[PDB]
Amino acid sequence: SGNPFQANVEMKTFMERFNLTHHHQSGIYVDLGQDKEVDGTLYREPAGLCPIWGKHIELQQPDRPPYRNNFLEDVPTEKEYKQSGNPLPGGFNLNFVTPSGQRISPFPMELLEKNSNIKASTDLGRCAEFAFKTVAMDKNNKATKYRYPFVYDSKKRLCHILYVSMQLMEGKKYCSVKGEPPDLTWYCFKPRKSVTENHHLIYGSAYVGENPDAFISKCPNQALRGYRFGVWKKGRCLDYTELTDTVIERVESKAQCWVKTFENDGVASDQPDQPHSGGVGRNYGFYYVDTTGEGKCALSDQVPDCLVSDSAAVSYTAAGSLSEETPNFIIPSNPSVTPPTPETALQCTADKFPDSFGACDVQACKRQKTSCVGGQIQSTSVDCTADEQNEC
Amino acid sequence: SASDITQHLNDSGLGPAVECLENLVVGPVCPAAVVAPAV
Ligand SMILES: *[C@@H]1O[C@H](CO)[C@@H](O)[C@H](O)[C@H]1NC(C)=O
Ligand SMILES: *[C@H]1O[C@H](CO)[C@H](O)[C@H](O)[C@H]1NC(C)=O
Repeated sequence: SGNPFQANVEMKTFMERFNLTHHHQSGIYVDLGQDKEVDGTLYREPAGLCPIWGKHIELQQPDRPPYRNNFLEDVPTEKEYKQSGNPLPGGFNLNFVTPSGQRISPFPMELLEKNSNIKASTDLGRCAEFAFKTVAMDKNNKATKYRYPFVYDSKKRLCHILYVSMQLMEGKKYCSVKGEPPDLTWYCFKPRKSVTENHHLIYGSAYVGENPDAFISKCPNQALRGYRFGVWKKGRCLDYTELTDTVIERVESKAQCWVKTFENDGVASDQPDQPHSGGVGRNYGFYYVDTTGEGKCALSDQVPDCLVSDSAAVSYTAAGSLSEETPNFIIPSNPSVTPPTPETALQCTADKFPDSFGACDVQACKRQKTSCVGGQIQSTSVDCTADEQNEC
Repeated sequence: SASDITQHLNDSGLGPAVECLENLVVGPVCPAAVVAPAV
């Protein structure tokens, strides 16, 4: 014990944002965590409480008009479907309108940020809240508790409600790839994160809108620069590369690792059988440079409870963004309610923060070293004393 | 073999056929034209 990343309330609060099992509580790759009854029938419903940065649904429609291969396109009318022929054209976007003909989706952020029914402190929160305050009506025109997921486009500042809650469909038995086989209604599609594309798209269930300010402090929205995720054992912080169940893969770039934390086969998924991952899975990872200078990605399902300092490393989660920097569309205007930055949470001053060494871990013959450098907490493992090395 | 596909669709998150959604900001909303039922 003596984990400096659990030493106090603030620190714990900071480290708890990385526990997706606790805060997100649902699938990430595919989120279908809840079940809701509509007109006597049960349906699966996305339920995750954290926004998923960069997540989009890649479609596999034919590369000809009228197909656009863009899940933010309106869902097709029966007429359009008849006109195109198989597979379904269009996308996942809700195309419903008011009696006067006003779209509910996409919905401009300017109309939300000064509205009465919207109390969220950030644009993303406002989109989420907009989604949460949208429910399906049943046959008797009574309100259900079935809600639709959303996508916030932060570049265009547009909030999308998705009529389609499906996130993955594969297999020639169920769907076609570029129109093959032509007998099938559905095109194949899957969740993706891209090294370059669609970083501005944020996917979420409606329920991140239930408490639309929470995600700001309870979710790991941004990548963590200069540290490796680790687990605290035998008096020291073991970064994932020291654990046996950890998956280590070669990468050309840190973005690839960021993508891998979301796309690897062990990530929390509710895809079929109706599994509820509850947010458990290989959701955590980091990019690091090995001793030879090659880029590596370490992936783990162990919830991090400590950090190992490494300036070239970057720690990612399946839920978070590639970028380390906090964008303005999740910063409240009131400074007094913003959460501590990583720099603040991990701050120290050398004259108040002593260099310390932990007891020797004889199994690895290493010990914790915790110190203050550049006004930030350094956490590493170093050699045991010459005296201690006899016990190794 | 066709019920199985249906079941797979339901298991994959295929939603209910609804005519109307209620939104607190803009009120009730409906499709102006019939949506493709397979969606
Ligand atoms: C993460 O959260 C889950 C659910 O609350 C909990 O069981 C688990 O112990 C937590 N792991 C940590 C804090 O490392
Ligand atoms: C949060 O950020 C704001 C600026 O957006 C202020 O700097 C505020 O002091 C910060 N508070 C915390 C908890 O770090």
